[PDB]
Amino acid sequence: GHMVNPTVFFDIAVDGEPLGRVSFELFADKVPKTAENFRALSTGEKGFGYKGSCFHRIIPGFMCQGGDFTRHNGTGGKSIYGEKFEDENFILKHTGPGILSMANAGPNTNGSQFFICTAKTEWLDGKHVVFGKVKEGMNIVEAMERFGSRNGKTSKKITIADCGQLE
Ligand SMILES: CC(C)[C@H](NC(=O)OC(C)(C)C)C(=O)N[C@H]1Cc2cccc(c2)OCCCCOC(=O)[C@@H]2CCCN(N2)C1=O
Repeated sequence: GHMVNPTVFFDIAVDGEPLGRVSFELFADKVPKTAENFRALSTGEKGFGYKGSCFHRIIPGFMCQGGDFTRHNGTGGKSIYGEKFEDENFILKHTGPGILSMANAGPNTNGSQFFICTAKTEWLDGKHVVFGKVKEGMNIVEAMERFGSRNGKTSKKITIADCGQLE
């Protein structure tokens, strides 16, 4: 039947203590290649992905950034496509808190790093591929956000203790 946009979850921990679950709708109907990358990295089904990785940069009033599961500091990560991959489209815009979007290092350099907006970030439109949104647990993102700082360093260790697909 109809392709249903996937739902994936992160179970977040703070210095190893459970915080809560954030779930995301992935817009596979608009950005299928970008949605599939994040989906597969969330289930771990290729043998690598987000489980155990950290949020390395959190700026209150802006965004939480994660997905560097290879170097844990924003210099690493990889997609499921054996190389960085193209900006699929910029159809979806950075409209407010909860938007899930790809981090990158230039045109057509998407890997595994992503960010969750905690504010409207419209100046990123046409530069970062929006591919999902928080579905449930925006309150957990708001709780994470409090452990960031102006320069992005986190004051507690924010990890994805578990992750996977709900639907
Ligand atoms: C994904 C890694 C590989 C990549 N590395 C990188 O490009 O490395 C160099 C510079 C080539 C060596 C990176 O992290 N890309 C950054 C670029 C950026 C964009 C917009 C503003 C930026 C930086 O900085 C200003 C504000 C700092 C806080 O906002 C942030 O950190 C942003 C928040 C959105 C996601 N976001 N990070 C990125 O897509």
